[PDB]
Amino acid sequence: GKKLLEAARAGRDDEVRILMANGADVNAADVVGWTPLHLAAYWGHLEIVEVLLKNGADVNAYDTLGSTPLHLAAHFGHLEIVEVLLKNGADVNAKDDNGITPLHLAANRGHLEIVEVLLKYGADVNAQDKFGKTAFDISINNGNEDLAEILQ
Amino acid sequence: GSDLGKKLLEAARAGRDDEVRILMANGADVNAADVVGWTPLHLAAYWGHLEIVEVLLKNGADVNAYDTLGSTPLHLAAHFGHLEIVEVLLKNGADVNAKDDNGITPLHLAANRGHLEIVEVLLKYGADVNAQDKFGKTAFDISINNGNEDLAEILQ
Amino acid sequence: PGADAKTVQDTVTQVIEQNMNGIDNLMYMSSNSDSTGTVQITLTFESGTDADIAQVQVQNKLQLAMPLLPQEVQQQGVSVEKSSSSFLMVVGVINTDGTMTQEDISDYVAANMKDAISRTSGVGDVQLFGSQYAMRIWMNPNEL
Amino acid sequence: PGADAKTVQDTVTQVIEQNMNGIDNLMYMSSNSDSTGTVQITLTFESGTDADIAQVQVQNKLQLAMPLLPQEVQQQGVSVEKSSSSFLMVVGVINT
Amino acid sequence: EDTPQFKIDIDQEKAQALGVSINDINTTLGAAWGGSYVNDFIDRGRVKKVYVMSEAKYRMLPDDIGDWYVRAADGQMVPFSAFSSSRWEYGSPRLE
Amino acid sequence: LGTATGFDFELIDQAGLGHEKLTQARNQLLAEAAKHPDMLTSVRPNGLEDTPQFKIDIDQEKAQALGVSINDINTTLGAAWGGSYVNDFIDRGRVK
Amino acid sequence: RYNGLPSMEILGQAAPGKSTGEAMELMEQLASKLPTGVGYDWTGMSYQERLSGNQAPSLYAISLIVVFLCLAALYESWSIPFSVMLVVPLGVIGAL
Amino acid sequence: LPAGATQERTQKVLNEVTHYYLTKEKNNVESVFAVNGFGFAGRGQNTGIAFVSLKDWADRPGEENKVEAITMRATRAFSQIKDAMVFAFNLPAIVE
Amino acid sequence: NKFQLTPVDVITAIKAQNAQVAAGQLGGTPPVKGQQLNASIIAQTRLTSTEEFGKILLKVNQDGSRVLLRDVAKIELGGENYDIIAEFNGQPASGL
Amino acid sequence: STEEFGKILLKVNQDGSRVLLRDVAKIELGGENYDIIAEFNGQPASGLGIKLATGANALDTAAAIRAELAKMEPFFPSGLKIVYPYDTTPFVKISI
Repeated sequence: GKKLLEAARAGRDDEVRILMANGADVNAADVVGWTPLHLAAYWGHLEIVEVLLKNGADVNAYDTLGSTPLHLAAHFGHLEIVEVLLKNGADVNAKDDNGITPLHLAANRGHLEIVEVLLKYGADVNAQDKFGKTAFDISINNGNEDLAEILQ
Repeated sequence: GSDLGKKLLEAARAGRDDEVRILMANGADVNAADVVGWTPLHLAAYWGHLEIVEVLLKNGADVNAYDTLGSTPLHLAAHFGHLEIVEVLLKNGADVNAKDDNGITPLHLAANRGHLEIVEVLLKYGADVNAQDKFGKTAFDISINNGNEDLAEILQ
Repeated sequence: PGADAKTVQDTVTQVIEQNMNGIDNLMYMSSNSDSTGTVQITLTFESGTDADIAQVQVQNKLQLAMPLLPQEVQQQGVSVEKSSSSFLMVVGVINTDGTMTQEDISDYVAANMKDAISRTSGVGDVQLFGSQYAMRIWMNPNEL
Repeated sequence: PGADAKTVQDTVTQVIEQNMNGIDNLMYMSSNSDSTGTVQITLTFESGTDADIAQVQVQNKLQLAMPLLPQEVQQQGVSVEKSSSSFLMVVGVINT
Repeated sequence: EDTPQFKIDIDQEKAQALGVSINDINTTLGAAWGGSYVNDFIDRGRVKKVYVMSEAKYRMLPDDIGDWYVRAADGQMVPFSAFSSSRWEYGSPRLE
Repeated sequence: LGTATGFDFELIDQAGLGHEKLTQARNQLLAEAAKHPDMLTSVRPNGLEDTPQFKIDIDQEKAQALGVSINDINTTLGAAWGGSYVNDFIDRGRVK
Repeated sequence: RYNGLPSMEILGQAAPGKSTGEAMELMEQLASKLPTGVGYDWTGMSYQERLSGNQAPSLYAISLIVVFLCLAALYESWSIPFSVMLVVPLGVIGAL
Repeated sequence: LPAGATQERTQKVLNEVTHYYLTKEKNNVESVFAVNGFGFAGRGQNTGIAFVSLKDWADRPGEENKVEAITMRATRAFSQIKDAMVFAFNLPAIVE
Repeated sequence: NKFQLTPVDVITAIKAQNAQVAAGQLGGTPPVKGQQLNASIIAQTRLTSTEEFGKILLKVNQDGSRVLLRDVAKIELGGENYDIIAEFNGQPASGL
Repeated sequence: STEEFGKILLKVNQDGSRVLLRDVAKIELGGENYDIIAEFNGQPASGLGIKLATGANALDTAAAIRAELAKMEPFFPSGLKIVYPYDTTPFVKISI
């Protein structure tokens, strides 16, 4: 499992199936609660996200602060991974311990295509975080006029 | 200021016993005081020269001489933890409850430095345990403020 | 103290580096900024460079950067040394009666031995393997 | 200004002394701190040492200890000088 | 190699609203979790440092963050969880 | 070159003894030197002897209770009695 | 302070008829009986005196040897140099 | 060790290294001075160094008892320590 | 003037919101023995773009409305100074 | 001392009771940092890692280090002993 967490982070897509062929825990978690799916999402390893899901990896696994792989892919602008995760049933409205949603994170970093896909899969635009801010509030604050209009 | 008076202030401070002996035979003022009002007894007490304390006391030293801020030799001896000097001064009539200009007593000073035996000696000679300095503090207050449990127990 | 690598780099390393110019015989410059809060900038000179002058020139530029450094960095002391990178020797200190802890020995060494070894001619740098004592105030958030 | 000897020693003299490292050809160092608010630290070097290098090495170690000194001492400044030099003459200026 | 780091965002607006200064917030976070060199003292005649820091048991776990309080202008104790949010990310422990 | 007569001797506090204990040790050595007039003459300190000084204790509690800050107290005492270098002015074109 | 430690400087000289080196050796002996943790060191003239005194013999011998070698070359003889070298006391006695 | 590793885990690896020298190189190594938290890299939790001293050359007869053979064996033994990079090396003739 | 702000308020907000904070560690030394996690705490970092400087918060109104830096100023990359302008054969240029 | 630091008066409650520093913190003498821990053959140690100044003679600097240590040893606390775990110097002298 530790080898899988490492293989996942490195993008060694080959090593990943070899270990899973030897039955490594697909939901193996590291010290901050990140699974192999968390790490692939983070470093943009599409192939490994795909292989992990097909081997029953928990698509809604969360880390010790409530953040999910969809949070990570959305925040870091990995469009394809966001799509894959949503297809495999990722909670589009998942909240981390701060009440921050994938939509919040995508909005904050101006990931327009990602916001659209999230909206498509039914992300709640009214969702507030712990400070009562929505994706819309963020767009206005950031001066993103493109995004601000998409949130209408 | 005396010729021999000054010599005596120095000898007592330095604990030059034999010199003090000669000075006594010659009539050196035991009541000599420097600018801040310290006598040889003050000096001997401060620096802890026991024999000189005894010699000075045999020779008519004021046991209760106070300096310009009202401190006595018992204050100094208590404060710097010279137990045997404390005992000697008390036996020779030192005011166990002498207050300096700050309302500070020998018990205050000894407690503040954690000198348990001296505190005991002073209590034995009738140190007023309830005496307060200019700030309303007792030796007991000092003890618990200093976090000295043993001392506190002593003063109840 | 307490700084991550990026904070060290962007607040100290980069500032000092940008002040390293007009230094004679410089072949190259390298640095590390780590999450210990530590930065080390190494300037390497052509063979035959007077090491005294090299140090003087490096510090003349460093003092232009000093006021631009965070106060907490200035107060830890910045230093400039001219040494070999490898150790000449390690002087070890133990207690054979086992009546002193590691912490104890380290404070003793730091407090009584290290300065005079540091002032000895030929001694470029001294690393203490341990720490000098400090007054440690360990705060409790509940009581606070 | 206005400092007793112990104040000078414990906030100025010791700090500077602890920073006098990595200086070449030093024989010994000595200091006094007094109640006129003054400290002097003399470093004496091996015969044959270049006095200029010695001074600049001392002053550069000092320069890096300045942030550790009290404000008012930084304000007054701290001088580094060759002191083993003597007077050619002394010109007195009086008013009669 | 990069490692996990604990990223915490101070919400400027929330802080302003509660009347807790950002300086208090940063000193509070930094002193507790990082340690702060306050000033010097004398230990057996040698000048040495004074460090303030959280006791170990209160700076080991991420949830500990919210156990620290800052005093607002109105004198109310405000926990870190009221004006901040955090997330895991990766960063470098040694930048070259 | 300086005096260059007799010897120049340094007595050193090698542990944590402190000023008073080092004075006692000095006095001890000076007394023993004096017992050998046949070999040693004029063995004496080059420095100064302790003198009366005026210790004033600020009571923190009473100050806090009166609403008097320590900085004000200490700056009042030191500026008034010790004097304080505020800043510079220009006197006929020279900074002073 | 001396070499970073609390210190006290002591001056003195050798009694009439005695050498300073002898007076130093006694001072070292009395010094060895001082309370635990009190050390000492020689500085200034005494520092110069010591390291200067350890050369003299080697320098006088080198002089002696070279004078003899020159004379032996001059006279083509290992023994005749002696007849010249014997004159040294003849002038030195007058000086004394 | 990898960044993120604790001082405790670094100590564990250090013990294995110290152990190896104390038991498997009894004939060759005189002493081990091991340091947790210091490496060439920098004062980290995840780093350490061991300074090894060997018995005199005369007591280490043969190529198998010289530093090159000792460090190969050591580095191979340590190759099996998990999640740490550990290796012994002879410093080159001239480092540089 | 319209928001009752001054350059002093603007400077304060930039110092506060364009900060790079040392924030310490989770599981840093000395730890509670048994600690698995050691991670840097990352708090404020320097702003990197005109957009970030623009959304610096100067104040919220009585009304809850926000006043950002872009509401009282233009934000853009531009020279530290605008004193030097060079041309090469009449064409805009820079140089060393 | 820890005692003096403990009785630092943080504040006086309205009921007059005192809040002392020892009430919100543990006070102890402890390291400036807690990152570097050393052993010598498995027992507690400290030490000095010494690097040679640029161009300085290794054999000469080592001798000078030895002479300085010799001055310290007579004043050690009981049980304290210098050990010599790693020296590059003997090999220079010996091989020559």
